Amino acid sequence: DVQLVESGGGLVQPGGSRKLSCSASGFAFSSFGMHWVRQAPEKGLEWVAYISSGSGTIYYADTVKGRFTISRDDPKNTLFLQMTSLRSEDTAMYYCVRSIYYYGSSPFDFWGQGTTLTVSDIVMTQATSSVPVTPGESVSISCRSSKSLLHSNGNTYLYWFLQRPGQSPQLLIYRMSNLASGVPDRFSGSGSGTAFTLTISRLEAEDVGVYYCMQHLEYPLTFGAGTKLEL
Amino acid sequence: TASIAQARKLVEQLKMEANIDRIKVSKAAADLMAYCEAHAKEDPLLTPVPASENPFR
Amino acid sequence: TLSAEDKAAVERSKMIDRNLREDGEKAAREVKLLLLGAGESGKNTIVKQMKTGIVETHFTFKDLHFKMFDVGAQRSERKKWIHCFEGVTAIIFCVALSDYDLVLAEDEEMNRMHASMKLFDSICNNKWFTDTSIILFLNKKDLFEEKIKKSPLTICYPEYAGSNTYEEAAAYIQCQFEDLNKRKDTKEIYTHFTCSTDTKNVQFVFDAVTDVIIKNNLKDCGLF
Amino acid sequence: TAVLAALMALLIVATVLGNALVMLAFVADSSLRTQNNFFLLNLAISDFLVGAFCIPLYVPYVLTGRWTFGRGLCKLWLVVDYLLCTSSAFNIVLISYDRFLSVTRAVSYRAQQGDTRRAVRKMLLVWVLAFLLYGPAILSWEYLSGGSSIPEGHCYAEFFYNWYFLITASTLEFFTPFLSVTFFNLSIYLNIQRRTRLRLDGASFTQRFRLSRDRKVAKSLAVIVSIFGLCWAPYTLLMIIRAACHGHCVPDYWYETSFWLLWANSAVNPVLYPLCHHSFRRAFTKLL
Amino acid sequence: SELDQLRQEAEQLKNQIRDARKACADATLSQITNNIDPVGRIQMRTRRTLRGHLAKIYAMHWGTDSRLLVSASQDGKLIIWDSYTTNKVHAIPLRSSWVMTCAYAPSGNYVACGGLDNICSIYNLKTREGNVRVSRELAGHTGYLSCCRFLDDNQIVTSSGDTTCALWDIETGQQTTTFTGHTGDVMSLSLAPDTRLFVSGACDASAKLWDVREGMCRQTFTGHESDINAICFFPNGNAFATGSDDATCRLFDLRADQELMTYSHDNIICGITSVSFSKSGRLLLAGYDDFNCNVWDALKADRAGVLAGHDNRVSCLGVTDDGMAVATGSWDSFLKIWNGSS
Ligand SMILES: CC(C)CCC[C@@H](C)[C@H]1CC[C@H]2[C@@H]3CC=C4C[C@@H](O)CC[C@]4(C)[C@H]3CC[C@]12C
Ligand SMILES: CC(C)CCC[C@@H](C)[C@H]1CC[C@H]2[C@@H]3CC=C4C[C@@H](O)CC[C@]4(C)[C@H]3CC[C@]12C
Ligand SMILES: CC(C)CCC[C@@H](C)[C@H]1CC[C@H]2[C@@H]3CC=C4C[C@@H](O)CC[C@]4(C)[C@H]3CC[C@]12C
Ligand SMILES: CC(C)CCC[C@@H](C)[C@H]1CC[C@H]2[C@@H]3CC=C4C[C@@H](O)CC[C@]4(C)[C@H]3CC[C@]12C
Ligand SMILES: CC(C)CCC[C@@H](C)[C@H]1CC[C@H]2[C@@H]3CC=C4C[C@@H](O)CC[C@]4(C)[C@H]3CC[C@]12C
Ligand SMILES: N=C(N)SCCc1cnc[nH]1
Repeated sequence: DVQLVESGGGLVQPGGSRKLSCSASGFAFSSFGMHWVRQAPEKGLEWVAYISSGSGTIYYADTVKGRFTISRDDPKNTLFLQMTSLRSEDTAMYYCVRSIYYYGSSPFDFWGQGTTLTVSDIVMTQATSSVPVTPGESVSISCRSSKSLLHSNGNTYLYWFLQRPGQSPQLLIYRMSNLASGVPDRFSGSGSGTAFTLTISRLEAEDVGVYYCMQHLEYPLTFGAGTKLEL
Repeated sequence: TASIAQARKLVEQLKMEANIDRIKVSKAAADLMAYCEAHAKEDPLLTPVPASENPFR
Repeated sequence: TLSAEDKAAVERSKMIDRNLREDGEKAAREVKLLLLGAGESGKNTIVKQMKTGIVETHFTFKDLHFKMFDVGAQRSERKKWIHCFEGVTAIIFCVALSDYDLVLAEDEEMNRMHASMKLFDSICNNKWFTDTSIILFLNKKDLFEEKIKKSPLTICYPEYAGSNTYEEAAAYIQCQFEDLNKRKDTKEIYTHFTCSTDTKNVQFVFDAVTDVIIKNNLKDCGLF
Repeated sequence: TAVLAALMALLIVATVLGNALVMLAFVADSSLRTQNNFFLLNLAISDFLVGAFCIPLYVPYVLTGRWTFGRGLCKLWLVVDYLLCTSSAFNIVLISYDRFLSVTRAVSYRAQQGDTRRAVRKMLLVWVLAFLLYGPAILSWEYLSGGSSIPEGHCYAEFFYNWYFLITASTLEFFTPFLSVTFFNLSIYLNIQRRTRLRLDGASFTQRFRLSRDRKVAKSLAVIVSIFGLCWAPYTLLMIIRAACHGHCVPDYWYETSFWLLWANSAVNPVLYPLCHHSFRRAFTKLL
Repeated sequence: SELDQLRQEAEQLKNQIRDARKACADATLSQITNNIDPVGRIQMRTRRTLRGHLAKIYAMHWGTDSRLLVSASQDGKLIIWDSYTTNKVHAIPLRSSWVMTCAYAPSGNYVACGGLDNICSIYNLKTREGNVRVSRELAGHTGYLSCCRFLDDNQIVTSSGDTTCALWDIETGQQTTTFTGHTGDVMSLSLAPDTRLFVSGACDASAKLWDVREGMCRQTFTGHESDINAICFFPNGNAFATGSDDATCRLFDLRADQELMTYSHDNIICGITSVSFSKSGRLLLAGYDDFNCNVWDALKADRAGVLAGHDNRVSCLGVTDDGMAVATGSWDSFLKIWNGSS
């Protein structure tokens, strides 16, 4: 089965250096681009770095550019993140995310379990932080963007993720309307221009969690604050 | 007895093909002409679309 | 003007293009040989010396990779798929010398040697193999020598004024196959006499293939 | 007088459209994408710009006797003229080396044939090395030797009467290329004769046809070495000889005769390499 | 005695069928469509050239989204193209390089191919591993695979050089139905729009209409003088066109059970490799050995235009489901996308 195991995280001193590893098994690692996404404790998701398939393209977030280095070892199926001059702002759970890019692909479909590191731009808005819900009732979650996510090619690069408590994020909706593989049909993504809605018909216990909307129109990839569903 | 077995099958097949209902060629020709006329506007190769509507600009 | 995912998709296509070129260069170093011949003509014995549909044989001799294709199992129409082999380096044709007096089993009145000549004439003069050289293997030379003493060559060739010596008899058969070639200027025929105990058959193919490759290179470089 | 103008105009017509057909037939046919086909295009482009820019711009220098386009434009012409002629000679070495590998590294030649990345890399190396041989030397000679010894109205290289530089530059421009072309076109002939010798021993009309084809190649290789030597050797030798005696020992009209031989070579080249090529002739009939 | 008597009855039945077809041949399609105006001159430009195949292209098939297509070449590579961007979506290395046909599943999840190896290989395009893998190898044909077409993700029809077509259950890997009756190599098949029937053309110069579920031949169509290489259903499913080595295309009617129109020209002396219809069926596009693709007026049998953009045989062609463009594959290793402009 597809697996992504992260290692190397732990408590480090400020200004130190640490090397994070992500070992991949069960899929063609060299064919997938890889991202590092971090999530500060009691905070939302924040994209860190990207290395493409074939190592030709590398992108960094501005807050980490110059200090972090992302690399891959295709024969060993290992993804690396070399970090230097670590600050207290870097204390987060770092997730290893695979993403493949071709016509009709579903990027960000699989995330790793993540490794915890502790140190001693389009704006996506989710104003509703929390929503009280009851099972079997329809729920709608709204997301907004400072820029139009509709590209001239017809795609609207908006993604929806669900992070259940204690679990890594899972892809729900990719490019604002498409349903990710293995996701029940009750989830539906609707949007236009800068305003997007995720509709959850017949809510169940498993759907409880935090929902994040991410834009993939351009780098850096930015996440919304997240909307939590509670019973 | 290979030829005699094949001969019975070939004769039996021709019986099935000979018992079908055939419409007139004029009736068949009119139906083909009608379908072409009805779908003429939605045929991009027959009537090229404006460049704004052409995915292969 | 491309989006973030469009650029990644374009980059993926470039990676595919790089691997296609590497595969093309690797497939360009392989010598593709089409193996033809009639039944009981030493065709299977040649493959042993070289060490449900098309059968492919791979062997390497002096840093040169050979891909030999056998299409004897294809009982369908030859003309519908013989163009798929247009562009092979050479055609290996196997003829049994000992079948000069034998009669084809199916027809019961057609000599096997004449059957091979008809097969050789169609393949050699085929429009898809105008520029394709033919490597001719004349197997069963030891058995042919024994049959010559008991059975003269006049049975196969009524118009044969030569003697019954092995050297003269074998050379006459070689000339008969080479006379079936009509594209003498564009293609060349390499003839070799093989036996079950022969070990130089791979060397003959390598020499014949190297000559064919050089002539193609000279044609590509403008000298020929 | 009008006879000279007609001949120079005829050379422009022959060189421009002669090398334009090679460039046009390169674009028209999509199968002419081997490394050898790119090298013939590079030689055609180098010779085409000689007949389109260098020769037309040099006509007033002959008819009038003085350069009236200015000193600033003269340096552009000198750099371009030396760059184009040198690149033509370097493409001939590149083509002959390519034909050397078709017979020596025959298996790898067929595999690497058709790789445009390899061809473009070799094509760029020819132009870059051609520029560095005379480009900087023409431009930086005046600024490093002090003043300029060229009289007003005359346009020629600053090292025109230099003795040490001409022999050094010509060695990397003609002497080494001529020996490389002679060696490459001799090894090809030796291999072809040796290969045919083994074929006859191993084995009629086919043998006679093969022997006749080899003799045709033998004549083809001899013309290539001779024409390249015939056009380039006189001017190269005259430059070294005239430099020692400063034009006293060389008649003035001899210099101009040898000067146009190199430009004449840029018209012969379309006839030799692309026309004799099997694939380019097929692409020629497709256009006409 | 018995054998001689039976073969005489077959001749009587053949005359009975020929008389029956002649009885309903009251008029000609040419006479019916004489009054309608011609389509004019059809001018199509090469919008895209798909480069990357390093050998003869033998087959292509559009996906149902009218954007993705799969092409097969004898460099042992199946390539899936994004025709809008010319991006390569996949490159599938084939175990046997002697491929003759390829098919794109209507769902878009599978592609199929096969050739002289007598095997139809099914490839899964949507795997969690991110690569294309062989999901099934359909063995059972004793000749080369000439054509294959998906009915759905679980059913595919194959025609072979062993004179038979087969219907396969992909999940079990077994051929549920075998379609026998051709006396020559079956070279092509076409599915009806409702996927209840399919026509096949063989080297016996005859086209047979088969019922998929029942598994027998309903009708036999003759009239070609040489091997049929291509066949294509009319968009409404009531007719089909064939292409043969005799340089002719014929339009046969299912319900009238006979030929309606012949599409040939005196200049055309080369064999036909591929045939397809435009979305409305008014245009019949045929690929030829003379390196060209001729656009015919289906109703009036007039050569409407020529697609001349290849330096070798046009081996395959296909029209998108939305009718927007036509793709042509060729032995010169290139694919081209064509459509007109206002
Ligand atoms: C004074 C100079 C700059 C005028 C321009 C001359 C040069 C730069 C022009 C004239 C002929 C042109 C070439 C004509 C044909 C081809 C083949 C095509 O497949 C690639 C472009 C290419 C290779 C062109 C490159 C640019 C080119 C060489
Ligand atoms: C690799 C090769 C193709 C590069 C060629 C670059 C050439 C075209 C460029 C680079 C340097 C340039 C020269 C730089 C200086 C001068 C002196 C000026 O008073 C006249 C223009 C002139 C003479 C330029 C002519 C054009 C020039 C020679
Ligand atoms: C007078 C001076 C400027 C002339 C300079 C000419 C040079 C710069 C031009 C003329 C011919 C051109 C080459 C013609 C053909 C090719 C092959 C193509 O696939 C890549 C570009 C390439 C390699 C061009 C590179 C640039 C080039 C070498
Ligand atoms: C200072 C420079 C200009 C002087 C050198 C001139 C000669 C020796 C240089 C200039 C052009 C060069 C050739 C250009 C391209 C190639 C292709 C390469 O794959 C093999 C070497 C080869 C064949 C080079 C051999 C050496 C060469 C002929
Ligand atoms: C197309 C063919 C005819 C072109 C032939 C090119 C040569 C042979 C022609 C064309 C230009 C001619 C030169 C034009 C100018 C001069 C300068 C004069 O003081 C001596 C004669 C001389 C040197 C001519 C010699 C012959 C010449 C070099
Ligand atoms: N060999 C040299 N000095 S470079 C070529 C200069 C040239 C000679 N005739 C026209 N141009």
